[PDB]
Amino acid sequence: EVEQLLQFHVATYMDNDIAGQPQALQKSGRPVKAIRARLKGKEGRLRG
Amino acid sequence: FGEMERDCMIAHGAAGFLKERLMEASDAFRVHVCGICGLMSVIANLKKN
Amino acid sequence: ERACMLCGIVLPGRVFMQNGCPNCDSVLNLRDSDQATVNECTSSSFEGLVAVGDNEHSWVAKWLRVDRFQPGLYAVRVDGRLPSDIVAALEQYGVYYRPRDG
Amino acid sequence: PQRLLIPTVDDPGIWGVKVRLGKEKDVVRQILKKKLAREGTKNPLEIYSAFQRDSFKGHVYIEARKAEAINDALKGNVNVFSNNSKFLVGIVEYKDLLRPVKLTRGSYVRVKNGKFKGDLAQVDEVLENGLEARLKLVPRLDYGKDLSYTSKFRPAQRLFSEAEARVHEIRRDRDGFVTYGGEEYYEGFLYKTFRLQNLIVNSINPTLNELSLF
Amino acid sequence: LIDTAVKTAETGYIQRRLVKALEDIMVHYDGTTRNSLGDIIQFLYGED
Amino acid sequence: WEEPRLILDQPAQHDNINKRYEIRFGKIYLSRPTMTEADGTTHAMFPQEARLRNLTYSSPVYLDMEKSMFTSIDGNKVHIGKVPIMLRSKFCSLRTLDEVDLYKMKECPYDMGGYFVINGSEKVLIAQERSAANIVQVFKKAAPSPISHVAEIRSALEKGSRLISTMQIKLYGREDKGTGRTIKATLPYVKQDIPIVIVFRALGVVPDGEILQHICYDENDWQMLEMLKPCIEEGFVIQDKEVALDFIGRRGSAALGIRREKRIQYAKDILQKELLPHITQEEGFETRKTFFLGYMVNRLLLCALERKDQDDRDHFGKKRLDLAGPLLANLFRILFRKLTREIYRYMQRCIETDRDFNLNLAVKSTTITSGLKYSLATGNWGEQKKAMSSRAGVSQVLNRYTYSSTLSHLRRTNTPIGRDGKLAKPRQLHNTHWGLVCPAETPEGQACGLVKNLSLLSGISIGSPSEPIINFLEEWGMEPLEDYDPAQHTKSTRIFVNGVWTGIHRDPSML
Amino acid sequence: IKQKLETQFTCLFCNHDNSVVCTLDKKNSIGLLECKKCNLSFQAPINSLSQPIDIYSDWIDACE
DNA sequence: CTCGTGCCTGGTGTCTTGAATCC
RNA sequence: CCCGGUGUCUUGGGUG
DNA sequence: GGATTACACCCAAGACACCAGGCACGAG
Ligand SMILES: [Zn+2]
Ligand SMILES: [Zn+2]
Ligand SMILES: [Zn+2]
Repeated sequence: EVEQLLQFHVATYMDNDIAGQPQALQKSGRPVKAIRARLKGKEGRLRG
Repeated sequence: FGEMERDCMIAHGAAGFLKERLMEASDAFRVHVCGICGLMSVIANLKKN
Repeated sequence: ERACMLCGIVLPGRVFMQNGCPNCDSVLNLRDSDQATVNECTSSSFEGLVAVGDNEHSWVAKWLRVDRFQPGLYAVRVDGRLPSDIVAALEQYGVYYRPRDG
Repeated sequence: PQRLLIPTVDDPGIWGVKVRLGKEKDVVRQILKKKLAREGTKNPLEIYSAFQRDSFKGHVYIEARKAEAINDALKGNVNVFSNNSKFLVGIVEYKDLLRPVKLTRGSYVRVKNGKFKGDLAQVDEVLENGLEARLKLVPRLDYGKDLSYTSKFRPAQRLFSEAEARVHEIRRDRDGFVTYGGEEYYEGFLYKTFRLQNLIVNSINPTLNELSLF
Repeated sequence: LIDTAVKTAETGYIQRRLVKALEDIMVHYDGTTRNSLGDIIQFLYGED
Repeated sequence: WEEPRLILDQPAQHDNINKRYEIRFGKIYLSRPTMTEADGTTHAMFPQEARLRNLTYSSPVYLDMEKSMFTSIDGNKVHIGKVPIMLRSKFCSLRTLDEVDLYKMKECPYDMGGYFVINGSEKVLIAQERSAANIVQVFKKAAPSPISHVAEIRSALEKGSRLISTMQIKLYGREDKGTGRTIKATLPYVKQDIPIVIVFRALGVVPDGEILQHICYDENDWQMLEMLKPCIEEGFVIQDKEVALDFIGRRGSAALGIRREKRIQYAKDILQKELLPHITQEEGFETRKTFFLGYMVNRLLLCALERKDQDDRDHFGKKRLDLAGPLLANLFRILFRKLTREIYRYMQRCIETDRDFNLNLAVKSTTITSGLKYSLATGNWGEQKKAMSSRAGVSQVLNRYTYSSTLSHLRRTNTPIGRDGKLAKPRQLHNTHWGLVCPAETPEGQACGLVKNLSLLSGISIGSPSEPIINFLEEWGMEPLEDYDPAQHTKSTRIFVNGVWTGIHRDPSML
Repeated sequence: IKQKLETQFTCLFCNHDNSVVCTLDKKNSIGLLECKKCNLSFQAPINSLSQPIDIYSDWIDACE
């Protein structure tokens, strides 16, 4: 249970849009802004 | 200066103008690279040279 | 809640004052003590809560050496040790104290 | 000898069960109530014991002979995850579930509470009952400067200066020992009792600043 | 009003894909029309 | 009174003494809005002061609670929080006063109210458009699907108008593809679709000849019978009630090992409750659900036989507007359960001490007060931790740029379909909008055609009890559902009251 | 064609979970439960609509 | 003088179940 | 005695 | 299962709950 949780945090640190499992959440309830989400979409590093 | 603006300057062929807009007139930055490994891993003290 | 430092049982502290330690009231006499005595033989600090339902046939109970005691809540680890004067008095009674603090 | 009490194949099985974090003690309690309430009836709860280890968050262990008894123990318990997640423990892993587990005088600990939280202190004395102790620590004082404290609005650490206290705001007790605002300072250090449960004794890392001082 | 408001985004997407498909295509000094890989798209621009 | 009592229980052995702890919620009382200073002093709050000090214009709500203590060897009014008051309503301190005093309270007589004040900011609730409950709608399905026609209905009770469940009946088989063209249904909390005949049997009417007598009321037409042919044969081997109910209980696949002795009794709840709960939920009334089920299948086949068009989703008679009343009740319902659970979790610790609780201490008014304030201030319709999977924009800051804009803003309606998907239906001005929503007033841009505005003479139904209507229908000659046979009644008219096939009359013209 | 499916059901005898395999032969309307552990076998009739939960239900009633 | 009881603050923290069509 | 800067994430309505 | 719904500008309104510990106040 411990080792899988380290795998989990390292995964959602890089990509928090993994299909088929719940997203990592901030205390505020909104999803964590992972590095992958920083680069994609209209406002990310590349298009924005 | 959005994506569609960028395309218009290409069509005009004004390559020099487009470079300046996106660098000198904005967020131009100087970095050091290693000629061997190509990474930005250089530690540069400019007063000690 | 406090844990007896002789048998490991977990009870509300006032119980130790009202009725003594069910398992070791006889030698410990907490029923007829003052609060200073109760607090020297029972601890507010303990860890590992154990429901023992069947003391005589539980392996868990045998390991914790509570297999001869009454069904109840017990603690795996009880912090503190019995005062040397009480240990000496228990030994006068043929009782051997094996500390439960680890 | 403890070695004669090791478990065997004749002993009941132990299952682990996942429960809501922080509700492990409650589940152990609830299991005991159910066991005692059903003793001697036609439908006894056929578990022997149940327990929860602090080191093992969100997991209760239950001793029985049949898996069905585990389901019976947990039925209706609002603190237990409904998924059929009950896992078997090996006999060779039983003892490692019930393992129970310094602060010598002249050694260093870190304080865990109050204006001295995080500060390094020497463990000068230990209370007889064993409940507390006495620690030697570098004071954080103002000499009553703005009187008519918290850890976020405390003062910088510095040795007690009795002549500063004399000048600005004090009871001599002994050689180098003063009581100032009802605390004791000996040769510049505060001597104050803390609960043992309020001091860290393990894995303490001295800081740069502490290496410079001590 | 609905049509103008809806179909403006339809054609806006069309223009974006067209530009990215064609942006690197340049006339070179030998008259050929080539992309950034030097692939020949037309041997002579506009055939004239 | 939706969940009127809390109940505990505890068998004690040490002389078994069952001690049920019970708490009953009674009458509600309301007080006028009151400002309580940090001092402790109180006074009546009027609107302008709330606007100037960023306060919330709200009324304290008190609830009677009653304790009782069953014991078997075998009082003061409590405050639940504050509810924001709509200005100029009956519970606002401005409703009285009259013309002479209004000017002294700095209130303008042209201000017609209809909005709330939350932290000094004026918030108006936007009417939310939804589909009607308790109506059957038939739609056609796209080509790459084995289904060609679907009947759908969303369950909802009358008491409080809150959603319950949703149910579908799908007709499989494409044009000359799908072989056996049978019909299966979808039930709440069951995995994969179950054939229609099986659920008919599972309700107590196994006789095939009786089954077809409940659906088709025209034995003469072969077509309304050839399409039901494969449904009989694919559910032939299930020949009695018990094995029918069992199969449904296995479909759910919840708690593997339910068994027949009980897996039937779990499925009987999924049939009695949840499945069509708007008809009835008391026992021994399964005749109404069986008759209704036959009606659905009949409607499904009429569309598949091209004898009736598929329903028009935009027909305004199939639509409802949720205004301030219904919207608050749904939110208040969610929050009152949250308060309930916190009372229940608090009793299990405070009774292990065996100490008489003070009652008020076990009611934290922050649950309702912060809940209503947060949702009205942000528009996020749900619990704060679940900003996701909820609806946004229900509350908006009242536009005060000009007087005309205030009138329009208080009469706005919203369809919550979404910007994504242009579509060629919703945004469009449907014929049935005539006289009910404005044909001209609609925003430019992404909301165009989805946000609408009520015509000048429109009104919204407040709601009325259906019970007096039933009494009027039976007094005039309506005949019960147990007396009805398609051979005898081959021509009478069916009668629906809020989507329920109650009684059928033989002479509708006089009625 | 036969269907060989693994399930997450507990064997009623050996109590090993996730070790019951279901073989459904629809051509002859014969379903077969197998353990992978103690390997106890149980046969029951199946229709065309049945699934591993249908014969595992029949196995619970065949014991009691 | 000493014990019972309410308020402020910091470390910690998760779950009763409840929009459509191109490749 | 030069130099001297302050916000991030969402929601609702507009403009073209 | 995923992939997407043209580009640019402005306005206003909201941001973390629960339990253990100490400290201060009141009563005997
Ligand atoms: Zn390098
Ligand atoms: Zn004891
Ligand atoms: Zn087996």
